[PDB]
Amino acid sequence: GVQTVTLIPGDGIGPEISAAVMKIFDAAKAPIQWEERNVTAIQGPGGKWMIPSEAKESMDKNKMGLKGPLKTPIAAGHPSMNLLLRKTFDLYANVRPCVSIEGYKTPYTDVNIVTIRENTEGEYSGIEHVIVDGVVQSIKLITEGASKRIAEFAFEYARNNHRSNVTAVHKANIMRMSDGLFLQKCREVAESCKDIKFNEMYLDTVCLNMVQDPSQFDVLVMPNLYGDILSDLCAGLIGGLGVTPSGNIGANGVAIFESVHGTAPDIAGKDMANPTALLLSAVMMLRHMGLFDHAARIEAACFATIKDGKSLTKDLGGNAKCSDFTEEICRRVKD
Amino acid sequence: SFPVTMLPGDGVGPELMHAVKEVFKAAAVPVEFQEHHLSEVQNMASEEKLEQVLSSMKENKVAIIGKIHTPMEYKGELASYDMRLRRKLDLFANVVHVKSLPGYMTRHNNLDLVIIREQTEGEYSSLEHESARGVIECLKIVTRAKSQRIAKFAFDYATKKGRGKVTAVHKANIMKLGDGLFLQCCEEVAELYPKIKFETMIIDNCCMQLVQNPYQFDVLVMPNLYGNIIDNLAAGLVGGAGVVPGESYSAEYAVFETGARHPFAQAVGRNIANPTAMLLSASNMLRHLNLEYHSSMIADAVKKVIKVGKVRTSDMGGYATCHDFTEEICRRVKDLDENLY
Ligand SMILES: NC(=O)c1ccc[n+]([C@@H]2O[C@H](COP(=O)([O-])OP(=O)(O)OC[C@H]3O[C@@H](n4cnc5c(N)ncnc54)[C@H](O)[C@@H]3O)[C@@H](O)[C@H]2O)c1
Repeated sequence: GVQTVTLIPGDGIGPEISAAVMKIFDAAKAPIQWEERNVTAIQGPGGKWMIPSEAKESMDKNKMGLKGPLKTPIAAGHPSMNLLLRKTFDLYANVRPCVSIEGYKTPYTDVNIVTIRENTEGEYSGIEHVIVDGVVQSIKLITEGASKRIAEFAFEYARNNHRSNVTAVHKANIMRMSDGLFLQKCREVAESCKDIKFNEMYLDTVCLNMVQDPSQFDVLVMPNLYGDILSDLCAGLIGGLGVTPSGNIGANGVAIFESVHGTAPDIAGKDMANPTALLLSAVMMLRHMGLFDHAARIEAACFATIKDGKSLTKDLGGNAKCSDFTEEICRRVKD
Repeated sequence: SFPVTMLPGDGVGPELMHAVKEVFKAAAVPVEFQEHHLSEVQNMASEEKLEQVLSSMKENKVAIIGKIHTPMEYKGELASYDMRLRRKLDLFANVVHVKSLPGYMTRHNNLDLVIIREQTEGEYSSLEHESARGVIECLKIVTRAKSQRIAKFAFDYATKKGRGKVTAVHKANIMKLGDGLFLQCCEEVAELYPKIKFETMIIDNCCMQLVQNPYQFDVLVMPNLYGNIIDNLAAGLVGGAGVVPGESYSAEYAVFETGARHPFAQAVGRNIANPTAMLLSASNMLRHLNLEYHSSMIADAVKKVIKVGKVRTSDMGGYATCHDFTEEICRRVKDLDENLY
C-alpha cells in the first residue's frame, strides 16, 4: 500500500529542503503521503510548554517522522522544541551515521562511523535556575534504566548492521558517579554479546584520536552528558552540515528523522541551502520502513549527482541553487 | 638568576622535564629549577607537599609542570592533587596554542589558533549525589564573577599578543540561564575593546568548524562547558598531544604545561615521548620571564629540527628516541649560541 508520515517543515532553511525532499520522493513514485504539520512553541495552560495538538495527534497516528530544523532562541525564550519532541515521544536513541561521500573529496578518506547518543536525560533534564545574583545552577540527571536501554540499543545496532566494534565514550575519570553507572550498564550488555567487540575510551581521548584517524572507530555510544559534539566533530570529517543525517529512534518502531544541522539563518531564504542532509535522513526513514528499493534508488541519485560535481551547491564545491541541485537529482531518479 | 618551580608529575613527565633542562643547560639559560616531587601514584602526595608548592610559587611566581596522575580506584579527578594544585594556585584561564609546525605535515597546515577556556567552574564544579535507588544527579555552577574574569582575560590576551578577533563559544540556545550569563558577560567586556573583533558561535557549530575549516577562528574563549574536550580536538589538528603546548594563568601565577592532557597523553615507555610540547612551553615560559633571546632561540631550534625531518619520534612518524631527539635539539641550540652574530 501507500503509507503516510508526518512532515514538520520547520523554521529557517526548513521549508526549502522539506520541499526539496518531497519532490525527489514525488519523482521516485515513493509510496508516501506527507501530512504537513507545524510545530511552534504553544504554551500550555499551566505554563508548561507543549507541542501543537495537531502535531501530536499526527505523530501518534503515523508513528513516523521527517522534520526540518527548528529555531530555538539563542539567548532566552522557549526551551528547545527538539528536546521537547524527543522526550514527549520517548525517542531515546539518537543515531548519527558519518560515512564519507565517494564523489566529494575531503581531507579524510573512508570514514564509517555511527554515533549512538542517549536522547532523553543528561542535559535534557531541563532544570536550570538562579541561586543568587550572578550565580546559575544546572541540574542534570542520568538514570540506570536509560543507560541500560541505550547500551542495549547500541549493541543491537552493531548486530543488525554488521558492525564489529562498540566503544563506550565516557568521562568516568571526572564524572565518577554518572559515567561510572553508564559504563557499569554498558559492561553488562557487553557480556551478553561476545560477538561484538567492546572497549571504553575517555571522550577527550576520542576527540583527539578522531581528528587524527577516524578509521579506528565503529559505533560509539554516549550518555547525554557531553552534548552531541562528537558527531559534530564527525560531521566535519565528511563535508559538514549539508550532508550529515540523523535519526531519533524510539521503541515500537516510532522515529522522527531529522538532520544534524540547524535553521541556517545566514543562508535562509536565499535558495542556497544543501538538502542532502534531510534527503539522507529520509532515506534513513525509508530503510526503517522497509521501502528498501525506493531508498537505494533515491540514495544513488543523490550520490551520483554529488559525484558528477556539475551542479553542486555552495557548502560543497561550487555555486548552484538548492532548486538546481534538487532538480538534477529528480532527473537522475526517473531515468 | 631566575628561579622557577618544576613539578615533573607522573608518566613521562620526568623524561620531558629532563629534556627541558638538558636543553636549558645546552643553551646557558639563566634559570634554576626548584623540583617538587608530588605524585599520588608513587605515594609522595600530601597537603604539606601541596603547601610547600604554594610557598615555592609565592616566591617564584612561575612554574613548569607535568601531569599529576590520579588513581581511578577510590578517586575521581576532581579530588586529585592536580585539581587541589589549581585551586591552591587559583588558576582560572587555560591557554592552549594550536599552531602548525612547518615540516610536521597534517591535514590542517599553516594553522595559528589559541583556545582560552575557564578552568574553575562548570565541569570542575560538578557535585554528584544519588537521589533514588538508581538515579544520579550532577550539579554544576556558572557565575558572573568567573565569566567576567575569563572574558576580560581573553581580550587582554588578544591585544597583548596582537591577535585580531575573539570568538565566544557557548551553548546558550539550550543552556539559556547558565551560558547566556557567560555570553552576556562576554558582550559586556567586548565594548571595552573596540580594536578587537568579536563574534559568537553555538558550540555544536564550532566543533564542526574546527575540523572543517579551522582557519576562520583566531582566539576562542569559552566556559568550562565540557572540560578539556575542545583543547584535545584542536590539538589533533596540529600533531596531537606530543607537540601542543599550554599555559595556565592566575592573577599572579603563571603555570606552563602541555595543551592536550587526556589520561593517555603519551602513555609510552621509557624513551619514546616527544619533548616538543614541553620544550615549546618552556620557551613560552622564558618569554613570560622576559628572557626573549633564550625563549626565541630554543623555539627556533626545535621548530628547525622538525622542519629538516632528520630526527623524528614515533608520534611524528619516525623511529628515533626521546634521547635522540633532545640530543639533536641541544646540538642545534649550541650551534645557535656559538654562531649568533
Ligand atoms: N532542529 C535542530 O536539530 C537544530 C540543531 C542545531 C541548531 N538548531 C538551532 O538553529 C540555530 C543554530 O544555528 P547555528 O548557526 O548555530 O548552526 P546551523 O546548523 O543552523 O548552521 C551553522 C553553519 O552551517 C551552515 N549550514 C547549516 N546547515 C546547512 C545546510 N543544510 N546547507 C548548507 N549550509 C548549512 C550554516 O549556513 C552555518 O554556516 C539555533 O537556534 C539552534 O537552537 C537546531
